[PDB]
Amino acid sequence: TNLCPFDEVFNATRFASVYAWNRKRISNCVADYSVLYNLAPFFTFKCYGVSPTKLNDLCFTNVYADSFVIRGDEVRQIAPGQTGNIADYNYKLPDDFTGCVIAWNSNKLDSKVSGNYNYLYRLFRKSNLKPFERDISTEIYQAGNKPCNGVAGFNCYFPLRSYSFRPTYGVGHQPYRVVVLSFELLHAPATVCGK
Amino acid sequence: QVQLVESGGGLVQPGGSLRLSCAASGFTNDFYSIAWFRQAPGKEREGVSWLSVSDNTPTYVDSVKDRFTISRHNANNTVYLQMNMLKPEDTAIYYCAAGRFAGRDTWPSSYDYWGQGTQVTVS
Amino acid sequence: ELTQPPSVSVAPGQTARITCGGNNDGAKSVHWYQQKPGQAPVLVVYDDSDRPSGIPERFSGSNSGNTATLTITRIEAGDEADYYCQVWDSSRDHVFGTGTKVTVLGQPKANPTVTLFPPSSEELQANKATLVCLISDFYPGAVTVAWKADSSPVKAGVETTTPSKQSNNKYAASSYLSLTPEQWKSHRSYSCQVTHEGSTVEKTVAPT
Amino acid sequence: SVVTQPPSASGTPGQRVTISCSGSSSDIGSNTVNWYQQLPGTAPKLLIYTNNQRPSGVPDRFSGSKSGTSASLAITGLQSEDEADYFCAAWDESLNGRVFGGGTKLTVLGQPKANPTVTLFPPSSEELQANKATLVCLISDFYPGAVTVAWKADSSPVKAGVETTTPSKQSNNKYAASSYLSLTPEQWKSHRSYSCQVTHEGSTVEKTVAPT
Amino acid sequence: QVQLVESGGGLIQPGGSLRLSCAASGITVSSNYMTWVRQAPGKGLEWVSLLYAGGSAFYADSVKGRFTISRDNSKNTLYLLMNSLRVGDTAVYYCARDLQVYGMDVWGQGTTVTVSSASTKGPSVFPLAPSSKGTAALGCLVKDYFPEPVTVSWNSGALTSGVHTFPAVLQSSGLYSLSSVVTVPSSSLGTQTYICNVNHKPSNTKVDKRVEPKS
Amino acid sequence: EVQLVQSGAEVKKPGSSVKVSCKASGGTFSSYGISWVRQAPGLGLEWMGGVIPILSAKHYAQRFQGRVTITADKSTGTAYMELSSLRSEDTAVYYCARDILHHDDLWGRFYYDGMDVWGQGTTVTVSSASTKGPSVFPLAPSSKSTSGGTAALGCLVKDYFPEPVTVSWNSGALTSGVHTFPAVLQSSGLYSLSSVVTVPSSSLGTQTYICNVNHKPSNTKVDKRVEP
Ligand SMILES: *[C@@H]1O[C@H](CO)[C@@H](O)[C@H](O)[C@H]1NC(C)=O
Repeated sequence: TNLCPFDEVFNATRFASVYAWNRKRISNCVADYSVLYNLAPFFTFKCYGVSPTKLNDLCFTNVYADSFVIRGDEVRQIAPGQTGNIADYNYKLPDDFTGCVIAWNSNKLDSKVSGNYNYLYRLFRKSNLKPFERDISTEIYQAGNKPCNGVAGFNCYFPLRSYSFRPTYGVGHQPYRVVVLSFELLHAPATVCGK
Repeated sequence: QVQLVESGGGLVQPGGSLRLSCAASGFTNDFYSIAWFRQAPGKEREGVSWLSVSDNTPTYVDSVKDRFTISRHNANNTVYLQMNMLKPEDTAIYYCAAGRFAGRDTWPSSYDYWGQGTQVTVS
Repeated sequence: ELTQPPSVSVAPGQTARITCGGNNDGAKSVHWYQQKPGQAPVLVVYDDSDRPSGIPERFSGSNSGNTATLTITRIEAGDEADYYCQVWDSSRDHVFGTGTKVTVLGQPKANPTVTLFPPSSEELQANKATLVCLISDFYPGAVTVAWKADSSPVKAGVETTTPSKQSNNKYAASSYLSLTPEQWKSHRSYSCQVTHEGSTVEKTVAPT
Repeated sequence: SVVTQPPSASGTPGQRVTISCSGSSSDIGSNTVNWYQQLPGTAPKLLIYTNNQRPSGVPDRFSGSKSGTSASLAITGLQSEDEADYFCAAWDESLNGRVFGGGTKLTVLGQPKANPTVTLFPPSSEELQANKATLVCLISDFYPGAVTVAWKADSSPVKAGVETTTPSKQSNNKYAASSYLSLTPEQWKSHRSYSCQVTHEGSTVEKTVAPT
Repeated sequence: QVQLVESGGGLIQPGGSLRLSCAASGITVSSNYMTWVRQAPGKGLEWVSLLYAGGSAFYADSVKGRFTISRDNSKNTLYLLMNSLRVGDTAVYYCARDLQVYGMDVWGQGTTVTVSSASTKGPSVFPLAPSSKGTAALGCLVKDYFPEPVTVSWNSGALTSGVHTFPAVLQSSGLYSLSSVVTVPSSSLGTQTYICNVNHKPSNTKVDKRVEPKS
Repeated sequence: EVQLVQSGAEVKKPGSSVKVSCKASGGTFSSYGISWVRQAPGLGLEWMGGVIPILSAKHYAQRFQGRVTITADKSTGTAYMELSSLRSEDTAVYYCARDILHHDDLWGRFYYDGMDVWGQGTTVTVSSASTKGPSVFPLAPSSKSTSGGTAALGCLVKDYFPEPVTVSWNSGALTSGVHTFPAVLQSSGLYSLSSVVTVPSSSLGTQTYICNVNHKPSNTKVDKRVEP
């Protein structure tokens, strides 16, 4: 009677940057629902394709827990059919996404008075990301006609930038920890039930 | 197509009550959620109450917990916000918003459908 | 919603400071652009304080709190242009300031000559009414025009030129208020208020 | 602080040595560890950078290793120029910044026992005419650079008015130090003699001066 | 080098369509944040649209549903399709390469787009009577004409010194209006006759209007 | 190949602030971070903070968090480090070095992984006392400083502030046998050093020995004759 390790994802001490989002593969365990919506007025909670009150009555093949951090103005991009610097170049959700999105203000954890520049995001990419694609590439982005050859110069810029989470910023700029739960159901034996 | 019709505001004394109503139109099914945002003088839009329709699950911020009640009447597809024991803090323009999801958000930009605000003054 | 002062006036060789205000100006970066007359803008300052290659060290930026600042040291006549700030913050849209004209003083300060005309009796019979406010002989070439009904602000129906260099190197401008004959006869007086670097000149006409 | 190094280390020339570096989860738990070599007086230089990568100009005698929460630096075929300070450092995240070790001084055995040369100067008549008195004891040409200085008034020790410098490496790789004893012109004339005792490696050399 | 050459501007009737081009040199459009920015005649800068390197497009609220940004990788050119135009859209349109954090470095020379009515209409001339309250200023209101310019003389050119004909406004209706004033001594208002001679060559309008004090 | 030249040494009063520069030859910023590390006399190294120009990013060490500023003007290609509200314990040599960057892709972070090229360091001293010229006294030779026909004579440079003081003998004509000792920091906050030279005892009656003390902070030069 192994319980699904949901505490390791929400109560994790450090989240990953958005461009290298972490995914915890959860299966063969006793799930739960209550905490999900019942909990308390904590954060954002949006489900797509499934109802939270019905999660306890459904069995799934695998449940994927994606966790990362972005700023406030970008939480709306973690949703099916969204565009933007986060949705197109960091973490894209499919149009037929079946799952829920959870995001809370973690200004008290991930923002320092001198700026917490450890959290990074991708700024330049030649094409859009497919759903559930993780690009950790750090190659010099060629924005011009001449090749870069690993030379940071004109029309050759580094593809990552830092978030600067300072607690004195506006709420649209404060760090937000995001937890995305994907519910998959394919031709397989279902193991992630919650009763 | 989709449209939100708001009503119910007015002037009230501290301690009084008020009932806001939001009528949701061009929705195919019951898979949407309603949120109430109030805009105090000089403040940003802030969520106060949410309802996931398909689940019939309510959520209220702590400052309004026992004073506000949200509910839905099925036939007229209208969500009601019963505001009791009103305080001067509650003075704001209130908006209802809808989104194609089951849940709730603090971010206004996350709701694609908005009604026109109704004025609530408590003094 | 970026707010910039309408104009700055700095003696040649001195230093200018241009402010760019807004709410929650901490996290977002600021960019600055120079637009000489008849030219495309040229990025002069990016990411608060960086100068791109080839741009003089006289320019410099800073940003904190609710105000960013563009600083131009040792000003010459080649700096006479309009300067706009722009925020980087939003990834789906960009907004610009209202622009600031930095007139390099080539002559002493001149206060404007304001002349206001009521609608002609011939225009009123065509069922039209236009208040004509003409401004001339002011230096530097930067003015703002506010209209008044009795003593209440009027915003609709106002058409104002941009300051243009006249013969004696001073500047001229004109402001028009389109009204209906009923609106002109209802109130007791209309006013044209012209402000030029702190000083304010006002003229008033009445339906008689 | 979390990172720890042994204070000193000894090794026979031509043989192998291991310097240990002890850490936690907040530094070596998820971040690489590097090593720096600093000669006394000069500036540190990079020795190892990704647990065990060597920069250009560092020979294969130096080898790094990292296991869990501990790290280690190995020096094979010890040479004289390897006598220096060695620091390990890793990017600890709890504090959001690099943290340096306490350091490890390395001593290569092959050096001899250079005894210190001591010269003691009495207060000049010009300083005494200014109502001041300073005894200057100069110590030079001693290796290894570690000495202890003691002053004696007539037949009794004294610590009041003593100022002593730390040892400093000279040009000939030996060390130097200086000690000063401030006195009043009356304390100088009152006592019969003053002595500067310099103890180096268990042995002491004493110089004595007396008023005119 | 680096060049952003634009084309496709001109005059177009309201509700019409016009497509703008932005030929690029040295900079690859398909791998850059490319934007369009228009500047109304004598106003500030207003960002219009953008195109991501990945294909996502975003527009301003004032052009949403009416404007469309596209590109052609073979021709290395940025395009801006404009439908259902109005006079509010009349501006000089620029195309530039966005570097986001590093701002918009390279800009195009800009093409001009003029949207209004059309024609060759004549102005309505109204006298600006001198006020009854040592010098006095009287003039002529040359209202609603297109296109520029008009010539204003006084007393068939016999009055020149003191005359000040101001530059014309471009009303939101697309029509022009100006005023020409002459500041004369107060003592001559009753003994002298003042007549402005307004000529509009394109409509061949020749208006002579007397300016008498208001009764 | 590039070099990092920092600003000259600094002496400040408690409460003031110091700003150390660090020139980066050309485009050193490209794929290279910069760290600021200080070292107190006889103590270990202490990371203060850093910056990454390609990421437009910078971090600070807990200890100095709230009293430090690190800037990087990319047009000039150089970095700065300003420490305010200085205390006596801040007396140290402040170093500036380029850090080779490591990419931890597992956690999506970018931190410094060793600093190969170093600056020459900047000495910063913080003491409450103010400027004062030294009192130079001669250390005369006698039979007690003589050993084997060679004599040791010197000069005492006492009570000066701040560093440095340069000493020469006979306007530079005498160099061999000279040993100028590092200054001691007295409890009063003033410095004092000594400079001695060993000469043949036979030259005492034939050669005149003068030590040239130079304390540029006080604009004082002292030429002290040393006689038996
Ligand atoms: C972590 O679990 C605790 C219960 O031990 C709970 O109170 C808390 O809300 C959890 N953290 C988050 C971020 O949900």
